[PDB]
Amino acid sequence: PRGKMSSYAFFVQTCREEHKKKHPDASVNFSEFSKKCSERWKKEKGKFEDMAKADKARYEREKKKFKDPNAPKRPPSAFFLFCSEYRPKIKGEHPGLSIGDVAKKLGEMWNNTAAKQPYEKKAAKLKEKYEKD
Amino acid sequence: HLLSLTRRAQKHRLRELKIQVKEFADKEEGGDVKAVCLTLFLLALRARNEHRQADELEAIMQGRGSGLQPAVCLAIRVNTFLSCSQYHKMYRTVKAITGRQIFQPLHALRNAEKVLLPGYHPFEWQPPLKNVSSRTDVGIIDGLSGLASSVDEYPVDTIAKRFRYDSALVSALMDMEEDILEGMRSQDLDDYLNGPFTVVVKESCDGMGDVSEKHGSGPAVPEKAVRFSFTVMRITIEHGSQNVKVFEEPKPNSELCCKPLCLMLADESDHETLTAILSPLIAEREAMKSSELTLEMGGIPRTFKFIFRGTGYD
Amino acid sequence: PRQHLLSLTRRAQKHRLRELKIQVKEFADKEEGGDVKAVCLTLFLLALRARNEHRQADELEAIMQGRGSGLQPAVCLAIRVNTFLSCSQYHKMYR
Amino acid sequence: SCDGMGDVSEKHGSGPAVPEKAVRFSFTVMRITIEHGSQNVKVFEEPKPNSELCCKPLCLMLADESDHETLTAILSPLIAEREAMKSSELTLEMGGIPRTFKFIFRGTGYD
DNA sequence: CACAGTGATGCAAATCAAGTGTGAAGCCAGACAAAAACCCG
DNA sequence: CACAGTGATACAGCCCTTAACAAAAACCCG
Ligand SMILES: [Ca+2]
Ligand SMILES: [Ca+2]
Repeated sequence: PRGKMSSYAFFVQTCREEHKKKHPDASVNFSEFSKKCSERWKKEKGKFEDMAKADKARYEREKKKFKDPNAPKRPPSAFFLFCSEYRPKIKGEHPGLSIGDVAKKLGEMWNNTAAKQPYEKKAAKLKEKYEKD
Repeated sequence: HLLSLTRRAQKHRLRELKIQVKEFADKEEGGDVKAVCLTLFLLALRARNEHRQADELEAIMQGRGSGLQPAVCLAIRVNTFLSCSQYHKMYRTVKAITGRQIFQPLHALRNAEKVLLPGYHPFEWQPPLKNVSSRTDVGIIDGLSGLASSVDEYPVDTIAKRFRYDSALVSALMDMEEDILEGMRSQDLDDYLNGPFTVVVKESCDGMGDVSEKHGSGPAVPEKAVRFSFTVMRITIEHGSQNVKVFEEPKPNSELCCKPLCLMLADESDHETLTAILSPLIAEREAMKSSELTLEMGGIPRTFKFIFRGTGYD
Repeated sequence: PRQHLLSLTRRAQKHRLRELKIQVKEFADKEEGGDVKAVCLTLFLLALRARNEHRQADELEAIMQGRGSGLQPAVCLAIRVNTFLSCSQYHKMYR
Repeated sequence: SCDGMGDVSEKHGSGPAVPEKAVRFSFTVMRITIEHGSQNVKVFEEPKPNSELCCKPLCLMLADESDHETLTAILSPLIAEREAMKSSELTLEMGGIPRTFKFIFRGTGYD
């Protein structure tokens, strides 16, 4: 789902192929090419306008939220501390684990370890400081 | 007509002016195009006397949270005579149209109400109240006070609701913390003082009439209604050998300072039910008329003594 | 000594940008009809989208079109009527 | 529709002696119908016919519902207008296009 | 088959985080078309 | 000297414009 070219476009494309084949290592500047087609369009266009138009019928066949308030928001949870403390472990042990699969792994790890005090009591103290501040 | 087309064309139209503004910004501020354009548009709005839109723009350039805390929403909902249904209607309308929450939902207000209502602040009487529980979390105690409603017992045909007298006094005193603090600060008194404050309260009781009875199931209640309220009048402190009037109600006859205490549905001339309902209140009153209250507001435990007066009786 | 543009007051900023003001107004009422505010917010939206801040541009379009963070008088009138508000109570609420 | 309202207290101050009653008068649209092709079809019918949100008030006065003289003296202009409008057509602009209207009056909200 | 509310009480649905690295829709240098609505021809 | 409302009207108050002057708060240099 995107756009298409035109008659004028599929001769600039041939010029693009030309100046990309004359030196396929310096396709960095556009100003030179901007002053290149000025002479190429000042003959040898019908055979290209044909393939340009050939894409005419072809191409025709294809929330408001908050705005940075103050930040007494969402104190971290026990599972959040577990993640923040054990994701880099598996990351350095296995870098290929995107946090979708890595988070599934960390979760099934948390879903096997029995419940506590370093997580839940700390989260409760954080929530207590949260309600006050 | 400009300001109505799409892009890549209005640019092509204003390209000259845009490059001129760019040159001017490079010459003046080196390329601070955003700030200079913002200032130019603000002054352009101010020229046509459109202060509202300009203020909204300069406020949103910060991008800030213009949300009301639930206390303000509760104050608006109470002091403007709004039912919960109409408030919810207004709430959903504003949220759906403005795409944000200027107001708070109902549950937030409900949760905030539990602070102003009695039975939320701790307190204790240094002389224990005779025949009065020391628990300090009771809310709306039933008015019948556990009256026997059996078929053999004297019949009961009235309903009533009310608070605990001492809890009501504690809540009323905690409601006027800022006023007492400002009175002490204005009368050349240190705020951390905890002298034996003296409080005078005016009581009142009247019997209403023509209150329509409702349908449904329950006891056959009469139509005459009776209420009973009080009002904190004046407070003094014993500083040295004087009595400084730290606070006095400026409108002692306004409905905005007559706090309720008890409601019932009975005749005023019905001497049996009237006494059967008002006995616990008089009991608590006579009990606390020989004690002193202490509580900590502003981080300092204070001392209170009550001198009641009953005058609002026809 | 120069400090910063927005650090000045309103009159001082006007004194400092009077030249650009005259230039923009004349080059806008020569050919673009004469609606100064139109060209102003158009150029501002363009310079803001140069920093691809779609959010800020959308918020400004909502403000200048009346559809967010501010009610048109008909909507608040409907709120004041259909909720049985009085004229003094709505005033207190609006005050 | 029309009805008399009792128990409407009188205020102090200046003015004529106002009786302690009240009489209202209102109307309500029911169904709009266009003649398309060879038959008729409705366009907008009232979903809630007895709702208060569609009872448009027209006339208001403080008089007895049995004071026949005053009642007729107040309601005769409205009846004259109704009789004059029962044989006319209205031209009205809706969305920038003139429209044609003709009415059929029916009074049923009378006890 | 009057009806627009009255409250609390309860349950169901959105969210929301804090972690995280990749993917994606504008924006730019000119600039000759690609139509397209005007003049009247 | 009950007292909080209650909707419309008038007027003060507080923003806006142009136009040259005129005073106020600072840094190079002597
Ligand atoms: Ca009475
Ligand atoms: Ca009647």
